[PDB]
Amino acid sequence: RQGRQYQAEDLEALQNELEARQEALSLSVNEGGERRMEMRQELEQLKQK
Amino acid sequence: RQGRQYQAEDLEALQNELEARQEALSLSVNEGGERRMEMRQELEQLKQK
Amino acid sequence: LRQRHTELEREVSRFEDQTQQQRQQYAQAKESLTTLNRLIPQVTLLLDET
Amino acid sequence: LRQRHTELEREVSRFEDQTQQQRQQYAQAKESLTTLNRLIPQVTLLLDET
Repeated sequence: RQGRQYQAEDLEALQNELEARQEALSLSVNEGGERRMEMRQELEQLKQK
Repeated sequence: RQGRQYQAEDLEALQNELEARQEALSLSVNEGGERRMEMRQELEQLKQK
Repeated sequence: LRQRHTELEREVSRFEDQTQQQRQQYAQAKESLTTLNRLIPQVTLLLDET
Repeated sequence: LRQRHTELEREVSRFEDQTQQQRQQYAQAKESLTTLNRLIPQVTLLLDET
C-alpha cells in the first residue's frame, strides 16, 4: 500500500521518518496559511489604494 | 496516569476513543494558532496604521 | 486603534492560553495512546494473563 | 497596482497548490504511519522473524 516491498524486516526508522514528516505537515500548513493570509491583507490594502 | 483503573482489563475501545481525541487535537490547534496568527497580522497592520 | 490593540492583546492572550492547554492535554492523551499501542498493542494477548 | 494584483493572484494560486499537495500527501503519510503503529507497532519484534 505504501512502498512495494519497503524494509519490512526493520521498519522503525520509517515510522520515525513519518513522524518527522508529520512535523513537516504542521510546519508547512501553518507557514502556508500565515503567508497567504498576510498577502491577502496586502491584497486588501492594494484594493483600497 | 489517565483514567484511574478505567477498564484496563480490556481497554481496546479506549484507543479508538483517543483517535477521535487525536483528531480534535489538530483541529483544536490548527484553528487556534491561525486565529491568533490572524490578529498578529492585523495587529501589525493596526500598528502601522 | 489603540483600544483595538488592547482588545487584540486580550484575544491573543486568550487564544495563546487555550491553545497551550488544549495542546498539552491532547498531546498527553496522544502519548497515552502511544504508550498503549507500544507497551500493550494487544501485547496483553501474548501476556494472556496466563 | 493592477499588475501587483495579478501577481498576487498568481501567488495565491501557488500557495494554494503547495498547501493542497503537502497537506494531502502528508495526510496519507499520517494514515500509513497510523496503520504501522496500530497493526505492527513492533509487533514485528513480537514476531521477531523467529
